[PDB]
Amino acid sequence: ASTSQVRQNYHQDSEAAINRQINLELYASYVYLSMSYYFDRDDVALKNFAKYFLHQSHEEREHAEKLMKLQNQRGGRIFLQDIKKPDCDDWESGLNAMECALHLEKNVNQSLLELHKLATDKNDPHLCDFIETHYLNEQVKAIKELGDHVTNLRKMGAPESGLAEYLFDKHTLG
Amino acid sequence: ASTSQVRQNYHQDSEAAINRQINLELYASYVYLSMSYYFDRDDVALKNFAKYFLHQSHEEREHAEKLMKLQNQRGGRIFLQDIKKPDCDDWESGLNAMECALHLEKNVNQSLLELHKLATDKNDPHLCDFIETHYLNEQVKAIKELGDHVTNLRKMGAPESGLAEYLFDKHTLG
Amino acid sequence: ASTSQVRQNYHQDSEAAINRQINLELYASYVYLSMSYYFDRDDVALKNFAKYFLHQSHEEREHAEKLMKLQNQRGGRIFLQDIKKPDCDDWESGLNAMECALHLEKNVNQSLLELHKLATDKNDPHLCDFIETHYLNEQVKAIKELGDHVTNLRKMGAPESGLAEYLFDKHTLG
Amino acid sequence: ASTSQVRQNYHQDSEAAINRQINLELYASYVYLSMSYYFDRDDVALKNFAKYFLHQSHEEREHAEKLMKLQNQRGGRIFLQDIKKPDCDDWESGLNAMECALHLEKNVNQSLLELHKLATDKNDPHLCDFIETHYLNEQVKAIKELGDHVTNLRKMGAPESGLAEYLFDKHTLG
Amino acid sequence: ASTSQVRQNYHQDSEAAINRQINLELYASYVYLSMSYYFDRDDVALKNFAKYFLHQSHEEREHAEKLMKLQNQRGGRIFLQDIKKPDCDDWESGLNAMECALHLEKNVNQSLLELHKLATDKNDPHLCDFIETHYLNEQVKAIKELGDHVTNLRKMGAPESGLAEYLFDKHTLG
Amino acid sequence: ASTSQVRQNYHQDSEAAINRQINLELYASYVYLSMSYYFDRDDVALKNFAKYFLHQSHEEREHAEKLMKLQNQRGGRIFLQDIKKPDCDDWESGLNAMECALHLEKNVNQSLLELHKLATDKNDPHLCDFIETHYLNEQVKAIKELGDHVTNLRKMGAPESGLAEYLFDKHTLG
Ligand SMILES: [Cl-]
Ligand SMILES: [Cl-]
Ligand SMILES: [Cl-]
Ligand SMILES: [Cl-]
Ligand SMILES: [Cl-]
Ligand SMILES: [Cl-]
Ligand SMILES: [Cl-]
Ligand SMILES: [Cl-]
Ligand SMILES: [Cl-]
Ligand SMILES: [Cl-]
Ligand SMILES: [Cl-]
Ligand SMILES: [Cl-]
Ligand SMILES: [Cl-]
Ligand SMILES: [Cl-]
Ligand SMILES: [Cl-]
Ligand SMILES: [Cl-]
Ligand SMILES: [Cl-]
Ligand SMILES: [Cl-]
Ligand SMILES: [Cl-]
Ligand SMILES: [Cl-]
Ligand SMILES: [Cl-]
Ligand SMILES: [Cl-]
Ligand SMILES: [Cl-]
Ligand SMILES: [Cl-]
Ligand SMILES: [Cl-]
Ligand SMILES: [Cl-]
Ligand SMILES: [Mg+2]
Ligand SMILES: [Mg+2]
Ligand SMILES: [Mg+2]
Ligand SMILES: [Mg+2]
Ligand SMILES: [Mg+2]
Ligand SMILES: [Mg+2]
Ligand SMILES: [Mg+2]
Ligand SMILES: [Mg+2]
Ligand SMILES: [Mg+2]
Ligand SMILES: [Mg+2]
Ligand SMILES: [Mg+2]
Ligand SMILES: [Mg+2]
Ligand SMILES: [Mg+2]
Ligand SMILES: [Mg+2]
Ligand SMILES: [Mg+2]
Ligand SMILES: [Mg+2]
Ligand SMILES: [Mg+2]
Ligand SMILES: [Mg+2]
Ligand SMILES: [Mg+2]
Ligand SMILES: [Mg+2]
Ligand SMILES: [Mg+2]
Ligand SMILES: [Mg+2]
Ligand SMILES: [Mg+2]
Ligand SMILES: [Mg+2]
Ligand SMILES: [Mg+2]
Ligand SMILES: [Mg+2]
Ligand SMILES: [Mg+2]
Ligand SMILES: [Mg+2]
Ligand SMILES: [Mg+2]
Ligand SMILES: [Mg+2]
Ligand SMILES: [Mg+2]
Ligand SMILES: [Mg+2]
Repeated sequence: ASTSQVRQNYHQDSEAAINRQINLELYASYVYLSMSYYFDRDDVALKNFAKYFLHQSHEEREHAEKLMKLQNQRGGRIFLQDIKKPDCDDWESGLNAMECALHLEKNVNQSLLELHKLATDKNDPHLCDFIETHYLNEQVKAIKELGDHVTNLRKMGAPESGLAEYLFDKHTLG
Repeated sequence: ASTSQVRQNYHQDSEAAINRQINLELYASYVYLSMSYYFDRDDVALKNFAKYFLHQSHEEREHAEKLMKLQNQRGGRIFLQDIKKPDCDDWESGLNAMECALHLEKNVNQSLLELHKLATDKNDPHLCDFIETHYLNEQVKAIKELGDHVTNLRKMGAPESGLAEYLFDKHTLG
Repeated sequence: ASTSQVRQNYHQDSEAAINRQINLELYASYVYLSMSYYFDRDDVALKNFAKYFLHQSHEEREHAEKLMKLQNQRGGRIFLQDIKKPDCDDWESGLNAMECALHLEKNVNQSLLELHKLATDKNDPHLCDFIETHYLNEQVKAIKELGDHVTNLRKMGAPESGLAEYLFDKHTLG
Repeated sequence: ASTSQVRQNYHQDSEAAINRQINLELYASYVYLSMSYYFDRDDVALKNFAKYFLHQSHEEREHAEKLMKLQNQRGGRIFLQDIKKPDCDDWESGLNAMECALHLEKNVNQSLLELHKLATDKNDPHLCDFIETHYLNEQVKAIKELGDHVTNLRKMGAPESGLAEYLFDKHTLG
Repeated sequence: ASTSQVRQNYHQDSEAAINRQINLELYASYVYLSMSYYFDRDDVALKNFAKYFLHQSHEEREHAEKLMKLQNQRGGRIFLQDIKKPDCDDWESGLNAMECALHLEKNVNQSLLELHKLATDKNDPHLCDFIETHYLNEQVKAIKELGDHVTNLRKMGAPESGLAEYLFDKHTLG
Repeated sequence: ASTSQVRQNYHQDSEAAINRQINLELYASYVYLSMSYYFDRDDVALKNFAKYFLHQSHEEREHAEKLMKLQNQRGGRIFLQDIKKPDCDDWESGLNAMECALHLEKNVNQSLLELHKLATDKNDPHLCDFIETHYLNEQVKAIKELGDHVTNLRKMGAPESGLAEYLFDKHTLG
């Protein structure tokens, strides 16, 4: 019930929005962890899909940690919620997982754009800069990469061609 | 509704128990992540407590990943649940966090001992060996380290002595 | 008709079971040798299938040698039998050979699990540890690898697609 | 009269059995120290027998230290007893010392097997794993090495041939 | 029931004779494996006899593999038979094992000389050259080495002198 | 019942006194081993006290070995007795252990001074030189070091200040 000695120009609504973004980044980490181990199943067996999604999982945990750092740097207080189990699930094919990841990354981007419009509305240029520097271009690049992956799997003949997914695994994700 | 081609001597109850252990390891990862960022607050400011618990968080994620690998190696199917928010919370002091971590690691050890007694009861020597090789001695060492930490903080005069926690941070956790 | 000076807690039934396992490992070495040279035929011509199975042959001979060492370390006496010619034979395709190897490795694993249950029943913890340390996880990994191989050959369109087997040879077994 | 904060699944009988094993390892260290200096006498003068047994003495002290570490890791309390003087004594010849060492190592192994059966009976898989990992195979190898040494000294013509013991000293123990 | 596209000047009788030689080389590999582990027994304990025969075992497996390669290079088809258990057995002494190996290598040489006389009779100069280049001088050197070993063990006083076998182990086979 | 060929100017009383000193050095080794593992307890947890006393334990074993060497060099015969369990025990605090070690090292020094006065009385200048060269200054330095340690722990506020013992552990014994 006392103010942080560091807190300055950091609105309560921005603090709460950062806590929601921390949960979403941890959720995205968990989705990619689930997708990774789907491709490690003996009846799927696409090792470079598995490595690609595990690396994406580890990168989302780093995104979450940087937002936790941000909350403390500005004198807000971290508030954690349960990390929901992955809600795309029933992964089906390399193409379907890539399509789920594209939808996930577009939903994360929309959250970040809402967060930026809140920080704009509260005239918080430090938070705006943080989001722009560390999150917005990384999301645009992630979305473009996943779109490229979905396109090549479609053009190659996935998901009906198991040869398509096999060769994509070796040539793009190797 | 068809059996994995790799599955052999892997009981349904063992499969389900491994899924419960995966959740518990992810929960422990989340507890240590929360504890880490408590010590990064500007009104706590113990950077080596923060680094120690972040490293412990990263090690629990690795424990979880190895159990997910184990589930696929044996032809079981991973089933994920929500990762609950940390339930010790209200961290208070370096001593209180160390005491919460000791209780967490003893609860994880009791889960692993129950898992080993199930694998014994189902005559699954591969699973017994996996638990013994990768988990049981790591838990005994973690518990002994946390006990040692709690003892030194108590003897030094924590939690009343902020000088105790400061000097422990520099000398033990540096 | 006199006891070994080293023998201690080594039951006659365990001694005989180790001799049976030595034969089985030499049999598995011979199966993989036969499979290797099938892929070196001019009308098959898949050089990385041939190298993969030759390496597996050499690893089974090492498994057999380590059990012969074990028999002498415990003061048992090696008893050798004929090494039967390979009984899957008529190798047909890369997929069929991989399926034969998966069945072989599951039969070896079942032998090892029976051996472990005998050593358990005779309270021989050294033999139990030997089997767990040197054999059980190597069998789980071999079975998982062969399952993954069978899955990718099926998904790629083998055995009807000779292009599938050719490209698997280059990308997975290269 | 209060429980260790680390203690979990560690039976009082296991604690006491570990204390007895600590004494036995220190006793074995003392036997090999005595045997070492017998071979350094001017009327024995077999320098590589002396070095071999001194190294064995140093290895038994390390075994004892690791059990003392184990007792503290599990939250038991070390209880020390007198280390008895060596009870084979009157060393006589290189062959007789090797035969005394073989009997010592078989008695230590029987102690360890009793300790493992107690840990099994109390469902202590961590202690079972500790004994299997650090002690049982080291005892099997020690016993096999000593048997081999006794055999070669016998076949060479010891203890009547002082030339046998001299040449064994140079070629096997050099 | 169709001819290999590579087959040229390769008589059916030569093909069958190569298959018989493959079995004999695998048999010789198995004899030397059995002899190796006899010298690893605790009541024999001649480690350099054991290493010498294990290396000879590994060299006979290589001989067998090269004949399997030869069969495919010429467009013949490998036909495998059971590998008989060793038929000298009851190894007795280093001298007796060396005498068994000398007899084995003379029987292998007589097989190879019969194979060369068949290839001569069918005017197959490639097969004649293969046998001469890769097998005949290696057999003459093996036989001469084993004769030299038998001579030195006899002259030293084996098998009655266990000191002879011990010192041969160190000086010739070290 | 025959004299050593090397023995010269080595009185029976000196021989017996060296045997008593060997026991005392082994006793001192055992005291420091016990003290070491007291500081490794989870409810003590002073790792550099534990390392300091373990090193002191290892140095006393070396002292004992050098006296065993001395006994053989002079043609005396080693006579071993039981190594008594540590008789200070109930270690209490870093200060109390340091005070016990100071008393132990003063008792060892008094034994060595008695041994030197016996060697003087028997006109054994080699034994006098041995004691002076290898033992007397090492004892004076050990006693001075332990006194310095006791003084600093007292001045720092031990044993009531657990912070004193903690910081001494880091700064003096690190
Ligand atoms: Cl304000
Ligand atoms: Cl909030
Ligand atoms: Cl929640
Ligand atoms: Cl860019
Ligand atoms: Cl079943
Ligand atoms: Cl489940
Ligand atoms: Cl859930
Ligand atoms: Cl450890
Ligand atoms: Cl300080
Ligand atoms: Cl018996
Ligand atoms: Cl048998
Ligand atoms: Cl047979
Ligand atoms: Cl693994
Ligand atoms: Cl209890
Ligand atoms: Cl006790
Ligand atoms: Cl006692
Ligand atoms: Cl071994
Ligand atoms: Cl030499
Ligand atoms: Cl023709
Ligand atoms: Cl044939
Ligand atoms: Cl046959
Ligand atoms: Cl030549
Ligand atoms: Cl005299
Ligand atoms: Cl005496
Ligand atoms: Cl006594
Ligand atoms: Cl000095
Ligand atoms: Mg949300
Ligand atoms: Mg990414
Ligand atoms: Mg992200
Ligand atoms: Mg839900
Ligand atoms: Mg930028
Ligand atoms: Mg749970
Ligand atoms: Mg940890
Ligand atoms: Mg864990
Ligand atoms: Mg809740
Ligand atoms: Mg077990
Ligand atoms: Mg281990
Ligand atoms: Mg069989
Ligand atoms: Mg293999
Ligand atoms: Mg095998
Ligand atoms: Mg048959
Ligand atoms: Mg292992
Ligand atoms: Mg005892
Ligand atoms: Mg040893
Ligand atoms: Mg020992
Ligand atoms: Mg007595
Ligand atoms: Mg081991
Ligand atoms: Mg034949
Ligand atoms: Mg050869
Ligand atoms: Mg040959
Ligand atoms: Mg037969
Ligand atoms: Mg030539
Ligand atoms: Mg005394
Ligand atoms: Mg000292
Ligand atoms: Mg001393
Ligand atoms: Mg007493
Ligand atoms: Mg003087
Ligand atoms: Mg001096």
